[PDB]
Formats: sequence, structure tokens, C-alpha cells
Amino acid sequence: KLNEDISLIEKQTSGRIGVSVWDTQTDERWDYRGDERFPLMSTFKTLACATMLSDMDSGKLNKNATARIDERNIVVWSPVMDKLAGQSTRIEHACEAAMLMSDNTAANLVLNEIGGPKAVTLFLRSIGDKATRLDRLEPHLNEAKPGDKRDTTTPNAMVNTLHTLMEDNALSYESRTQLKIWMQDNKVSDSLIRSVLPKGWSIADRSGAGNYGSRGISAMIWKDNYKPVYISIYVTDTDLSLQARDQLIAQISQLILEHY
Repeated sequence: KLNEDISLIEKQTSGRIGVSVWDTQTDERWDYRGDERFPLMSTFKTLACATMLSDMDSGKLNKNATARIDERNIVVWSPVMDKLAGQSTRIEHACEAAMLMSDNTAANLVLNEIGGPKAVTLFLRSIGDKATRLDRLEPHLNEAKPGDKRDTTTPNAMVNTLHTLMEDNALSYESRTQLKIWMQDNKVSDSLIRSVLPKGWSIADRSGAGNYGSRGISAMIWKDNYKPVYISIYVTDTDLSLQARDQLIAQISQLILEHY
């Protein structure tokens, strides 16, 4: 009764909820507004780092490539890169900061090295994601204005793309392994799926928050004896506080995890 439960929760908000689940053990798929657009917010960081790794794989970017952090470019929430003004950092280390800490200056540095939002969107189209579009840098991409297609994805597209990145040949073994470790090591999403994840499950995730009371998460969960389950949960156009959005994602996660 997942559809009924999510519909009840959605009706309690003034906004829209989007969920997508692909269980690769049972091969069952399920979605709620799975093909509707929602803001990417920081969930794009996985996709910028996948593009950077794909560039390293083909030799288009050196594995030890560096870029300078300029003080004028330090943006909101840069807990790792705000110590590095006037210094050079490895682009690999900037992706680590973007993935583990959601560092915005780090994510912008990666974008600026690889050809920006247009290059990330081209990489996504090249791997079969027809819907996701990255248009702006941090923090402008968090606008999440209803009706604005910039910096959006769909719950189904994020599930499909994460599955492609982990199980198809979009990235080399070393690159998809590094991307999975960065997602497992994520330090900023403890209040979301992780807060209600049963014992026995590993998780690799990436979350985001935005304006218009928005929140989202893209994740994969698995066990040694259970093939990965890809999940997208997005909420937008609400008047919810950040703590309330976290509770909403946790409560939706509880509903999905119940049948296990």
C-alpha cells in the first residue's frame, strides 16, 4: 500500500513528493511521480564527480590535476575548501570534499575543471540519462523555483543513472569503486535514510536541500546476500523547515524498507 501511504503524506504537505525504487535482487520497480521533475540540489554532486572520473578514465583529465581555490569563489557551506584560499588542491580531493561533506566550493572547482554544467549534462546524455539537466553552479542551482526546469532530474532518472554508474560500463572498475566509496563515506545524511536503515544493510548515498522547502536523496542499499536496491526520494514546494524535511524523508524511507 506504498502509493496510498505516500499520497497521504503528500496531501499533508503543500508540495510534491517523488519516489523511485529498483530492487535488483527481485527486479521489482516501483515509483510515485517517478517521471516528474524535481530539483537536483546537492544530489548533482555524484554526477559531476562521475563526469570527472569518466574524464580521468579516458585521459582527458590527469589523475593528479589541480586547481586553485580563490577567496572570492568561496561560497556558502565549504567546510573543507574554506581553509584553502590562495592554494591549489587536487581535483580528486575536491570531489572527495563534495561527496563526503557536500562542500560547494569543491563542487564548483570540479565543474570549472571539467567544462561545467553543460559538460556534466553531456556526460549524462552519453550514458542514457535523457532527463537530468545541470544548468547552474552552487549556490544558484538550489533556487528550486516551481516550473523552472533548470537543475532538475526525475526520481526514475536518478535511480537509472546510479544503476548505470555502478553496474554498467560508464566508469572503469577503479572509478566506480572510488565513486561508491565516496557515497558510502557521506557524512552529511545521517538524518535521512541512514536514520532508519535496518541493521544488515550497507548504504551509498548523496543528499541535497534547496529553496521552496526542498529535500532529496539518491541512494543504493545492499547486503552481502542481497543485490543492490536503488532509491530516489525527493520533496519540493513545501513550507517545511529543514528538520521537518529530514523527518519526511526518514518516514518515507521507513515505508519503503518495511517489506524487507
